[PDB]
Amino acid sequence: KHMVDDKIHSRARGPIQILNRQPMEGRSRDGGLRFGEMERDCQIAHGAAQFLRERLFEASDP
Amino acid sequence: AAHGESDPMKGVSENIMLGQLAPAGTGCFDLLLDAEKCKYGMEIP
Amino acid sequence: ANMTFAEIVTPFNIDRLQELVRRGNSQYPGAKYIIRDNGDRIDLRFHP
Amino acid sequence: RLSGEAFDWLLGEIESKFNQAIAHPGEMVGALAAQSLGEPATQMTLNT
Amino acid sequence: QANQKRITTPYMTKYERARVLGTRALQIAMCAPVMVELEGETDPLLIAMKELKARKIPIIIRRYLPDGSYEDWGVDELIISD
RNA sequence: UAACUAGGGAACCCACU
Repeated sequence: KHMVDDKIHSRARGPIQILNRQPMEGRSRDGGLRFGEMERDCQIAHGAAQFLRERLFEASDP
Repeated sequence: AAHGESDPMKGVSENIMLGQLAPAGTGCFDLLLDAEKCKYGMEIP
Repeated sequence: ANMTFAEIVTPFNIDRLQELVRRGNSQYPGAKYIIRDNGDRIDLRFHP
Repeated sequence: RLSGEAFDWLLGEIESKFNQAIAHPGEMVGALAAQSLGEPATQMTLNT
Repeated sequence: QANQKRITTPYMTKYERARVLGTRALQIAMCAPVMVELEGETDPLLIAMKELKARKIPIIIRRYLPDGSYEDWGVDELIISD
């Protein structure tokens, strides 16, 4: 049952939640992916602090 | 809050929660635009 | 054709970016937003 | 049995490859070591 | 602390070159005058790599020492990593 | 003589890794 048209999604500045101005959840509501805690740790490890600022502030909810 | 504590925000989590630029490498330093070397470059057409 | 990079118009790429804006959106290599000097967004998917 | 110019090249190479191996100021060493210890944690097993 | 007390490493680190290329190519893309004789590019990041290899990026890195002091290294003063 | 934005949550269950 796991087809790739059912699983593909991308997103760019689409619908935004009302409780906080972060993107939606899930591909059915055109939501974006979660940049979770472990990715925050991994980008600390890279030392990409401008990329980490771009993810966690600018391209999520400025 | 009950003790009136402060947070100097030199760490990493503080600047991420406040959304400003962390001091983590690419960010541990700061950059100054040079004054003399900008005289030496030509304007591109 | 759904994830965009915000490329700044400079005289090196102004003809290329001009052609991608003339293609508009969904003529795949083109663009969807064109952002003014004062931060004003103009759609390219709604055909101005 | 190196030669003299081979030995001068050798000392230059040792000095260069040591100066490249210095820890870079700004490196997030803490997260790097915590990941360096927690990534073999998933591969380890009490019952293997 | 003058050039006699200039105690950080002379080598430009990977983080310094990663942010210097970024903020130099961002300036080049905003129609800064280019310091080097480019052979024809549209990518500002390649032009900033040209300027980094030419050691002509007009940027001074302010290296903050952990006690509160700071050094000011020119990019042309720094030995490039690669 | 083209009127141009989107709206909820909480629980459980299942699946993927």
